[PDB]
Amino acid sequence: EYGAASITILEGLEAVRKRPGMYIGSTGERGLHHLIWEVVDNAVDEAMAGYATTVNVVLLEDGGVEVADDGRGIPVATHASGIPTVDVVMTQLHAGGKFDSDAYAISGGLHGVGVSVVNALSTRLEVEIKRDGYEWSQVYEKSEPLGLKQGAPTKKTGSTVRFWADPAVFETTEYDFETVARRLQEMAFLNKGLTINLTDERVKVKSRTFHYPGGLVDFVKHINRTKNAIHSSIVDFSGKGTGHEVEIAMQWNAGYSESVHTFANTINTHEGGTHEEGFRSALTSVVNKYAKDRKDKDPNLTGDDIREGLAAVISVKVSEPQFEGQTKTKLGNTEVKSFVQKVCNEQLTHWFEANPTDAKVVVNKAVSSAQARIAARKA
Amino acid sequence: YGAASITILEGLEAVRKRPGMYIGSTGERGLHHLIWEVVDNAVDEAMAGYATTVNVVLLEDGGVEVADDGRGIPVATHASGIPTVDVVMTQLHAGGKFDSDAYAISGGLHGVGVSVVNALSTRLEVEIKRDGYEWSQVYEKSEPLGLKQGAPTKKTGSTVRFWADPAVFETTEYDFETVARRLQEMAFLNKGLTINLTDERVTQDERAAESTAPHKVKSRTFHYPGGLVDFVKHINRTKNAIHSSIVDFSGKGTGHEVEIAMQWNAGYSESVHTFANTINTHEGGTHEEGFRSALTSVVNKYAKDRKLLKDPNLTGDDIREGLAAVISVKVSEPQFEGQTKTKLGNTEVKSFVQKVCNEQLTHWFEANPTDAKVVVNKAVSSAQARIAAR
Ligand SMILES: Nc1ncnc2c1ncn2[C@@H]1O[C@H](COP(=O)(O)OP(=O)(O)NP(=O)(O)O)[C@@H](O)[C@H]1O
Ligand SMILES: Nc1ncnc2c1ncn2[C@@H]1O[C@H](COP(=O)(O)OP(=O)(O)NP(=O)(O)O)[C@@H](O)[C@H]1O
Ligand SMILES: [Mg+2]
Ligand SMILES: [Mg+2]
Repeated sequence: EYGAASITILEGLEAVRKRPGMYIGSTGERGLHHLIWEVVDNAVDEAMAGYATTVNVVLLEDGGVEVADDGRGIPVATHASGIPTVDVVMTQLHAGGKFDSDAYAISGGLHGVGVSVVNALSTRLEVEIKRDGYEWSQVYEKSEPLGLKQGAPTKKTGSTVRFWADPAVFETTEYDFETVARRLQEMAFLNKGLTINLTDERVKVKSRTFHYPGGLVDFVKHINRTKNAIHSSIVDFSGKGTGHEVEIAMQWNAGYSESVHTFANTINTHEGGTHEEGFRSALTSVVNKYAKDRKDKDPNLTGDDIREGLAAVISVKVSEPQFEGQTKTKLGNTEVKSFVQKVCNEQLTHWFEANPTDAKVVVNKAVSSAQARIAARKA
Repeated sequence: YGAASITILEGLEAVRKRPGMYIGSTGERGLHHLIWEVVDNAVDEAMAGYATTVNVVLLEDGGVEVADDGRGIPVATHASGIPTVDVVMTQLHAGGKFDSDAYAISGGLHGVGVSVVNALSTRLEVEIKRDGYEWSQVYEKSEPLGLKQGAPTKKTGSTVRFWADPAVFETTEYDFETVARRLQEMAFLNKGLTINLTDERVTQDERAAESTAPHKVKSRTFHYPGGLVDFVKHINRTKNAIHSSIVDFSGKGTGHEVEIAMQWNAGYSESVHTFANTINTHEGGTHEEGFRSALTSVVNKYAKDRKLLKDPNLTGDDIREGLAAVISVKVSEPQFEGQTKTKLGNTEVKSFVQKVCNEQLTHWFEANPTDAKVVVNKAVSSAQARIAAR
């Protein structure tokens, strides 16, 4: 019979180990790599806040991942739930300091689930925290804490998370260096002044330094390095509104491909959302309202043909975000659709006028790319 | 910053704080997700073979009635010392889908579904028929208002009535057509299942006879014995048929079942619909990727054998061109990207779907050379059309 005894309540991390796909999105390489993002995105939130200026990540030999920061560190002192804050953050879901714009103003994190999930789907988790004028060591064996130990009193501040992914959870436990390198480089572009270092101590040692003072501009310079830029200038505009900011940097390449990267609080919203679509709505209307004003191909230009051969970065800095899942693939802030739309619309028009040479080259590009579609459609 | 700067959200409080995590967005999708998490549950009872009918009413006031003739949400006092209805409704990771006992194949697996609805609903009323009684329990701003044992009954089932909190959603008007298409697929995926949809807001389902005629309410009845085959007909109802014989094949194994129905149209758009335990895995997944790669490989070695190519390269993205296909898996232990269950991640399912498609597709292509050659030729023209772009 189906009744009272059939229904069961899972105790937090039990839910993560049972259904990892809800928090990690998959048990495959994508989900494996997601444990690094939870830990690094957390460290980078401290740099978004400004308390950290350096984040070092290590792909350890054994299988571990070491992520350090010169931030404030994970609160150590006794939490209101009894157990010290470190343990709360590491073992309990919806236990975070990103539920308000107090501790962290603009942050990638928001659910209070990230590093707790890492702790769940990890065999071991070690944390080093230099805070409250002292160093701290706490070890998590199979998610369970071994006890909080206090070390040497240091003036320096920050946290160092280390984690060994559970192979019983994950098919592959070996990370991809280029996947890590790529993502960390983006976080460096999206956070001017920040330095990310990645070393691969796997069996000489592979290491990268990621510091881009040119921010989003160097990001496009990077995307259009291999593939010839059609124009010299790089559109670089930044709008700021009520609990949301937006920096947009873009340039068109001589290729026939879309290279439009979208971010929200550094976090890679690679399914876009209401910041991508807000940028898309403005870019389609601006280029069309410029093409119509200048010079013709009677139907309207598609966004997909306007964006064909475009390297574009859309980075939004929102106070109260609305992310798709723990994965954070899509942005849902309805308000941010119209916020990016307006900033994008006024500033895009302002670039077109100011740069008539580049404008002519990119609109002719949108026309020739559109004419090619109708031409192919005829077959 | 410190210990005081850390808060712990108590289940439903977290859903209300971060709705997107669970429902995706507080826009159309998320509002519609609410109805899905409630209907998904009824379909689970239908999949378990207890419920034969799901009724979903979109009420004038904005609420949603969801009635089923399943077993009914457990009413008896739970181990936690509270009615099991209460647990199911007010607690996350609380459910009967963690093991395969109560439900063999079910969309639900996280135990978050119907509790999220309650969290994002200003009112959720519940009527359960089980244990020889009609049980009622009202949830006002998530909080239960008392379980009532009413009229005796031999009849069984659940009736969930929620009211999405306008404080959460950008808009609260549900789109009937969004609802009709989603409930429709559920009836294609489940052969013996009948889903009734009725919109109490809309009134449409000589002129003198039309006035005197009783006042109808907008209604649809979804029952499809033709299953996936009648689903492939539905997709190609507005697309010209290139081959008559609809592809229909099954595949049962270790901890999964796979049903494929596919037919090619004159179109240039890929209409490949994938489902894991009736859930719309519209962001693809292992089953789709397993099918894609098997379909690429089958078509290629057929074209190589028949000398229909043998000479360049036949990508899957040009084989699926103008393909109406439905990939429905019944996985005992499913994997999903988040509460929205957008992508099916079961690695073993990929290889399983690959081999089932590999053997049965070849079997179909060999059995029907009249239909087979016309498909390969459509992939031939729609390959030159690809290279035309270059
Ligand atoms: N490296 C760190 N330095 C300082 N504070 C940290 C660090 N890592 C985690 N925290 C704190 O611990 C909390 C919990 O982390 P986490 O579990 O990732 O949830 P979250 O960051 O609030 N949101 P989310 O990332 O969406 O799950 C955070 O809110 C931070 O306040
Ligand atoms: N209409 C119903 N009839 C009988 N039992 C139900 C019904 N709806 C929900 N339940 C029970 O309540 C439990 C919890 O529901 P729910 O919150 O939607 O999570 P879930 O069904 O386990 N799955 P999920 O959608 O992944 O969160 C289910 O597992 C069922 O056992
Ligand atoms: Mg985080
Ligand atoms: Mg469910």
